[PDB]
Amino acid sequence: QSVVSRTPIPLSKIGLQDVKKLFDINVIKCGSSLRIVDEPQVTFIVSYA
Amino acid sequence: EILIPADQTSYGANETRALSAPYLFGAPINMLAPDARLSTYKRDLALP
Amino acid sequence: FSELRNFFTGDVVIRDDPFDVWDGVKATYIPIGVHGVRLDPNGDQPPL
Amino acid sequence: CHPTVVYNYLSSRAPNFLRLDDQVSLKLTSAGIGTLMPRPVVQLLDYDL
Amino acid sequence: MSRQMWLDTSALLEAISEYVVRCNGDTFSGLTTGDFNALSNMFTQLSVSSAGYVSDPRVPLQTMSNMFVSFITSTDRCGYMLRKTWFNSDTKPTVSDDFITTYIRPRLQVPMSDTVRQLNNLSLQPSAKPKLYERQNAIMKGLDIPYSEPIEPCKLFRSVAGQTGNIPM
Amino acid sequence: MSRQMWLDTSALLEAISEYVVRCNGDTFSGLTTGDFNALSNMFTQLSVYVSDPRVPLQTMSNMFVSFITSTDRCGYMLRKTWFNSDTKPTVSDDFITTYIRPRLQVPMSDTVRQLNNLSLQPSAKPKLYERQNAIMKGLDIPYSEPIEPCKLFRSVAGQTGNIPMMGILATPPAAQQQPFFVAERRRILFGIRSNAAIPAGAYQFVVPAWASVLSVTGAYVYFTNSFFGTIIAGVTATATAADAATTFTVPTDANNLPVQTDSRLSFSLGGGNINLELGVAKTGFCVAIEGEFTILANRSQAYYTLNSITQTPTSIDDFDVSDFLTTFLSQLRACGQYEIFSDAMDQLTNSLITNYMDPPAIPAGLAFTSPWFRFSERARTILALQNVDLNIRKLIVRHLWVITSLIAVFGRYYRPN
Amino acid sequence: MSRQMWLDTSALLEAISEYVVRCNGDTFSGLTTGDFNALSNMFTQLSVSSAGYVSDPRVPLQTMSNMFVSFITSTDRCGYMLRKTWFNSDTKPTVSDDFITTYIRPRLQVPMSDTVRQLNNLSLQPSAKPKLYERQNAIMKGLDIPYSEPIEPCKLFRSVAGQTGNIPMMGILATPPAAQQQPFFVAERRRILFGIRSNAAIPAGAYQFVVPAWASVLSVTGAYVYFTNSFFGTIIAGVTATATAADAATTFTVPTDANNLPVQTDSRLSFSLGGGNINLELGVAKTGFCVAIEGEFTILANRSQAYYTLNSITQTPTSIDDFDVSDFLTTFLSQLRACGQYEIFSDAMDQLTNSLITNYMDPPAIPAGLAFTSPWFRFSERARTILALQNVDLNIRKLIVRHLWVITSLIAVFGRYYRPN
Amino acid sequence: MSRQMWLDTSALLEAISEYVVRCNGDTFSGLTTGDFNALSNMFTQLSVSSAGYVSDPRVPLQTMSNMFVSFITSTDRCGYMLRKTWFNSDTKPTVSDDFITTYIRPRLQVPMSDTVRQLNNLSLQPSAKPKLYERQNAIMKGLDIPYSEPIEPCKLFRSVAGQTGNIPMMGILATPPAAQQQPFFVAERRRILFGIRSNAAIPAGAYQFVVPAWASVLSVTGAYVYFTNSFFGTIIAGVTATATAADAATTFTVPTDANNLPVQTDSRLSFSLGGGNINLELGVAKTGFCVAIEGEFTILANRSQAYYTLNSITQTPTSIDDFDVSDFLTTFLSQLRACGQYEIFSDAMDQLTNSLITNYMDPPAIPAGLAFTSPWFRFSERARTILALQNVDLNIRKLIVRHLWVITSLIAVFGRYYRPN
Amino acid sequence: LHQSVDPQDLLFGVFGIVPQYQILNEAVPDFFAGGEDILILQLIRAVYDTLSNKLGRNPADIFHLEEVFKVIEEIVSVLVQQKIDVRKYFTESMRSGSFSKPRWDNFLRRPVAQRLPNLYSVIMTQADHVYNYMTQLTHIIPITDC
Amino acid sequence: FVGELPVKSVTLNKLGDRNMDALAEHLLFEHDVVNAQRENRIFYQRKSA
Repeated sequence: QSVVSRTPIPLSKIGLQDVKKLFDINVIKCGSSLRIVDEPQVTFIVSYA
Repeated sequence: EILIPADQTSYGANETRALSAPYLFGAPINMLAPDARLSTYKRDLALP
Repeated sequence: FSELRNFFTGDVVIRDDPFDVWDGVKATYIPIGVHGVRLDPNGDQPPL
Repeated sequence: CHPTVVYNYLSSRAPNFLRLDDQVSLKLTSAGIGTLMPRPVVQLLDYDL
Repeated sequence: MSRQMWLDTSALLEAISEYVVRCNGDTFSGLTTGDFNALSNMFTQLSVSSAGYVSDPRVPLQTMSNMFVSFITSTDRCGYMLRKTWFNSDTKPTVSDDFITTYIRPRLQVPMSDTVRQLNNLSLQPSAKPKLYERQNAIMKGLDIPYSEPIEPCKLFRSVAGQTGNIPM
Repeated sequence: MSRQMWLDTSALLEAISEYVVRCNGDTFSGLTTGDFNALSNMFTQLSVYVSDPRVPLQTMSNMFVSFITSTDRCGYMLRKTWFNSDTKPTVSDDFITTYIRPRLQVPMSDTVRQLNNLSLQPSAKPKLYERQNAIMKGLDIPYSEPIEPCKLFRSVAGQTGNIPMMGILATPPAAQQQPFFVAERRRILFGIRSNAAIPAGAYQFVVPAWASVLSVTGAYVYFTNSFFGTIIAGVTATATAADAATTFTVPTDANNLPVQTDSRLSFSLGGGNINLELGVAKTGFCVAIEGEFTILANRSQAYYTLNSITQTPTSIDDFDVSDFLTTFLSQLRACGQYEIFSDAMDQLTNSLITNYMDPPAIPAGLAFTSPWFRFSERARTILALQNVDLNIRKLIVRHLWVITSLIAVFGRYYRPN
Repeated sequence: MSRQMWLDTSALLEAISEYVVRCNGDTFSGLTTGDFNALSNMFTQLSVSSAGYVSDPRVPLQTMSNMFVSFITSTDRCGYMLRKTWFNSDTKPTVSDDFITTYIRPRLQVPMSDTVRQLNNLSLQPSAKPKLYERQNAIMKGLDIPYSEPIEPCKLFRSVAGQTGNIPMMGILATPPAAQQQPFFVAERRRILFGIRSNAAIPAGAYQFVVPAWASVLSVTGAYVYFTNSFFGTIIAGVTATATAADAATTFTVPTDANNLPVQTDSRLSFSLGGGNINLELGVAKTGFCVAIEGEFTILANRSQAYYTLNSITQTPTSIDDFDVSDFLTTFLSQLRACGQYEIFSDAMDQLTNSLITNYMDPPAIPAGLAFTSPWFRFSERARTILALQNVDLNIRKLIVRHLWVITSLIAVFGRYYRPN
Repeated sequence: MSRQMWLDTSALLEAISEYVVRCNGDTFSGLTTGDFNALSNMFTQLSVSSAGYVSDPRVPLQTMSNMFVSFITSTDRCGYMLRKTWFNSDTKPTVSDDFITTYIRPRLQVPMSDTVRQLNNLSLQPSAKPKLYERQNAIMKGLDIPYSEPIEPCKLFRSVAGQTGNIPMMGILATPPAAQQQPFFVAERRRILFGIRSNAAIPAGAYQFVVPAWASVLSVTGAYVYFTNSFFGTIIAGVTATATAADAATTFTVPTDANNLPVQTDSRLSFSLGGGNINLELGVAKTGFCVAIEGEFTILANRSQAYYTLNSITQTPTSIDDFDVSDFLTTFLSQLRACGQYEIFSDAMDQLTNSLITNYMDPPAIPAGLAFTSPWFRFSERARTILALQNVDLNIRKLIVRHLWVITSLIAVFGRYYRPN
Repeated sequence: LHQSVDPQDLLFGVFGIVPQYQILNEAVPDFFAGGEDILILQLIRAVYDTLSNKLGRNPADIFHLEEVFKVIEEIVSVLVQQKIDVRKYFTESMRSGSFSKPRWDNFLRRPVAQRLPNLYSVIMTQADHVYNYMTQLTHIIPITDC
Repeated sequence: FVGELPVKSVTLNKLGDRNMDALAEHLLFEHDVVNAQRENRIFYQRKSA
């Protein structure tokens, strides 16, 4: 009776997709309302979620 | 002789040796003689 | 694009086959060995 | 930890004149690679409380 | 086996001797002496591989010696004891030989037995003519002999540059 | 078993000690300190007693001297191969099986170690473990770890010794002599002594190999006339507020380094040689560099490998091993074995040298002038055999050292009585 | 960000070091020691990326250092902290830089930290060789240092009216004297020296020595005071060290102690060179004399400001140490040499240093006559140079030294794990 | 109460301090380091009014110091501690005093504490600057000190027949001699010197040197031994430090080592000055020589009783150090000045001291000819003064010093947080 | 617990008891029963710390006990999987059911002595790491100080 | 594949939001995409432990 074998925190499995994402990604094509441009700056804005 | 002073007791009185000597082995209520028959086995099991 | 990827790059290591986990075990002990006859150490006791 | 460990623990605890039951010993000692089970621990409280 | 195992057993045989002496002419009917019980208990422990209780020692004691003589007589058997290793280490060897397995095995209680040995060197009146055990330990493991144990200096004598001998002088 | 196994275990014992010190007088009743929890779990790792931690340790020390005493048992450790490789040894000695096993968690251990060399304030007085690794596996030592220059000394071309050079620096010179380069505990001295003035101008001093791994910080460089607290003759410390500046240059630093100035300097003599520029003719001068000395990164190999040794005989230190022996040595005398051990110890070092030279026979002219624990001496004696090839000698010293340190660690609790 | 955030975070790195040293060779398989646990949690605190015992603590620390170098290197980025403001205010800056937001931020627990800190000053055995943290607080916020912390007198030295230096006086003390000269007050690593030297006897009697500003905050415990004839291990001339068992006992008094302090005795003394002058009473005439106070030196309680705040500096130019920075740089330097950036860095550090000075003087331009004799890591020297500019007035110079010191210390702490190879 | 109880509490306070140093700037917001956990524990075990977590540990600590000063100040209260019975035995005293009741209580885990202590003396790298606790147990119970603990031999020094002093000999050693004088044995901080001074050559050959009682307990490791001519940085005269590469070798021996120990060699030596006399063999005749033993010094096992029990004392008067109390008192003193109590406290101490010496003498009265030359905190001296009353049995003199030391040490430990207001 | 005894009963004990000269250890101990309460108290105490330590000060400086207790309760509860009621353990006596700060106080005056039994220590040590991590994620969330 | 070299790549199209491949089609010129998409296979892979 001196010995006890119990599991403190049973751990559960999970898939990569289920990971809680902390960042958001937005895409914008930066142009201008001044001169006329054909090489808009495809830009990526990363912000916290 | 005072074994345990009045101060440190729930009840009032000084715990003198004369208040322990008569009873049992005559050991001071302070340090009593323990039944250590099961002691070996205990020590080997990490028990108190 | 390179920088956007390198930011979102982080590795993880996982075991191909999951661990096989069990429940605890009741640690039951049983007797072993043979016992012989041990005679009292002091011998006959004094009377009365 | 691996069952092997559990055996070594429990079996060394066996007090004089005793051995860890066989079946238990065997199941524990026969465990293969990758198998796991909870570590046995001796639970002692703070009596003084 | 172990050089220790032999010493241990020897110690026991010596204890048996000691108690046989203690019991001599102190064996009265109707009275079980503490000494006689100890003597009896030791006998038991001797033939521990074949009994759990003993009636009369006359036999097992004899048997043990006979077998022992039959042992250190044949090099083939007791050979393992004549090697340089047996005197150096406490490695439990494996010898298939009735005598070794039946009589030579651990006897002393550890560590309590050692504790007492130490407490003894400090005793007031150690044995004047000690057992062989003590000597065996000294000569083999090089342990200490009691501080108050008397000795005859002439035994201690050895040869030195100046005078070659003691008695010759 | 493995050379590594011994180290790991030694390391553990040094841990025991460390935490025993940490716990001294910090063992209060209403509290279980972190240190004590660790120290406890450590005694647990020794023997495969939890009450009096003195008994399992005593047992261990006892079995250890017992083992390290018989050539038949510890012989496996005295072969050229043991110090050389990490090959699992085939040995059935219950001291080995009971106490020597792998103890350090890998790879975490090494990682912390390197991470340490880069720490700001490393241990000023390090454990034997660090040294053991340095002398055996040739691993790095922390970049900020201090070192007394004089230990680093080794015999070189011109100067035969360091301390001996003292008595000579104290004798008024015949005529202008050759430049010297000595080292104390806390500083380095170099200069040129003469009985007559030395012109002003450029003077090059070349740093001896043993000192080319030295580096200082928080250093004052000035002129003195004292070595180890002994007067240096043929040198003048005289100067005048009017005197022209005296600067020196080191290969590693493009700017001048002022002398007899109150500024604290940092520079490393490891580019080749100092280039002193005397300002006013001086009748024999001695420059001093007093500061904090360390060994340049990735160069401690030289010192600990006995590779800064070029000449022979060479004078060498003992990597402080002597300082660790104190305890064990004390216990040896306490139980009257100081003699016995010293003899068994002689056969150990004797049998060791044997296995290093083929064919297997003690060299001709091997005479030990000191006992097993005055290492620094035996070290040179070993390094003196003109018989044996040089490198072999060096190994013998290094190998013997490691075993000596092991003794210094494992025997401390010895008590046969 | 705010100066505080930098210090806090530095303190963390310093603590990470501390626990790394504590763990070295104390990492056994079946044990998770409290030390390792803490160390582990601190790693986490630094770079959230490495959570768990698993992670190789090397790479996240490396990445950290790396960015720090490219940060403290590009004046455009780290410019903000080179301004006058950053050093004397706790105003959170308007900096939008990557490194800053990822690593620099409040790290200490308030107010408990601060309480523990003060409690420390009163501790029995403070750290013998303290962290950069402590000096940082001292030099920047002018905080207090422990009462029992030991110090090496000579480091405390600064130039005064009489002596223009401490070491330089050695060459003079060597040259035999023409006639009785004015007193000298010098300091070694472990002891203080004062006396008068002459070619002819000095009559028995009372002589008074004015403790120079720099040493007026010293205090010794377990000290022996005797007559010597050597300074830093050099022979001093014009001083007799002779004495007879017959001689009349010499004695001195400090304004702090009502009782007389004996000289040439096997008695361990305790007194402080504070609040006045020393009254030496030569019991026998000596042909020149030199008294030596040798013991454990410590800066008087609460007076340490003087040293660390650069107040003890009166003249121009003066002698000045580096608050031991030199000692901490080693590692980082060694790391620069290792990857060949030792030169590129030294160049960037020069502009860092230059722009720093620029922002302290109105109008915005390097003062003329500013020529550096040594490189960025020989502080003690560059400090002397900064403190020698006749153009800018004392205070601005002093601040510059202080402010520059902090940036240098920060480097010593943050760059050590640098490896971009 | 019990002397033990005071020591236990001292030890706790001493450790509270230790952990405060350990936590300084290692107290971050996310983690609670093992160190702080332990600190918190003690903080709580010492606090009266506080429930759990001690929000501001300054408070309870301060309150404690204040009462202590109040206690150790009134002879009426702390009287019981100044009786010979308190220093000689573990008798629970029947004294009710708020202080003692509240703070002085058994705090060490028995028997574990002791076993750890024993286990320690045997360990590799003990603390180089040990706690007062250790010293207390030495001076009071006459317990052992760790075998590997180093010490500066000059403290170990006491007076013997030939020399009545160590530092004093310096003056003499610097005076050219008339004829060949008797041998000298002096000691510095990091080394030991012995030799023979003369105005004319001393023949080659053997010479015995009697190792003085005080040094007969020393031991060295990693020691260099050479010919020198300076003592504490003061030139010694009547000794030549010259020699040639051609010179015959000079060696000495100790009754403990069968082999000769070389002199003037780069080899690091290990030997012990315990066992008898050292036998020097001057290889070449020299005009006065001085041998230097410079290395790490330690006190031979089971011999520390001499130093700490004042048993290495044979003459009167005698030189005597202070077991380092002076070094610990710093903080407390610093506090006493900051609130004017410096004066009052002193006067209360002379009282404490007087009253103590009193009880140690039958009949109960101050001895004649007793006048102190220094304040309560310059112990080193007061110990000499007390160890100089030839009208009082020697052994009683010793006990008085020992006892007074413990009371001083306690003050050094308990007073520190004193902020009387 | 109390009861009264008559020493006089020992009279017939002396004249009447018949020894059996042998000890009948036929039974077997339930050696470990009875900890239920201790465990809870032990946890209650340990949780008080884990809360206080993080708060940087004695919770009672800024919280009403009722608040601190509700937290300690929920936490202890999860650790034991049983509804816990801290209050009941601290009363002046078995008699009254009324809570008593002074007893709660004395309970806190005795700092955590031993390490918590392994099962719970793991739980807590783990939480403590997460709390440390989670905490560092504070500089992510959208909250400014003004 | 990546040339004629077989490899085991992380199936990006199953990570929706974090499907770096799709995220790249936002790029301006025909190839900057393919180029980027290829870099993706090269970096997001199942590597040996």
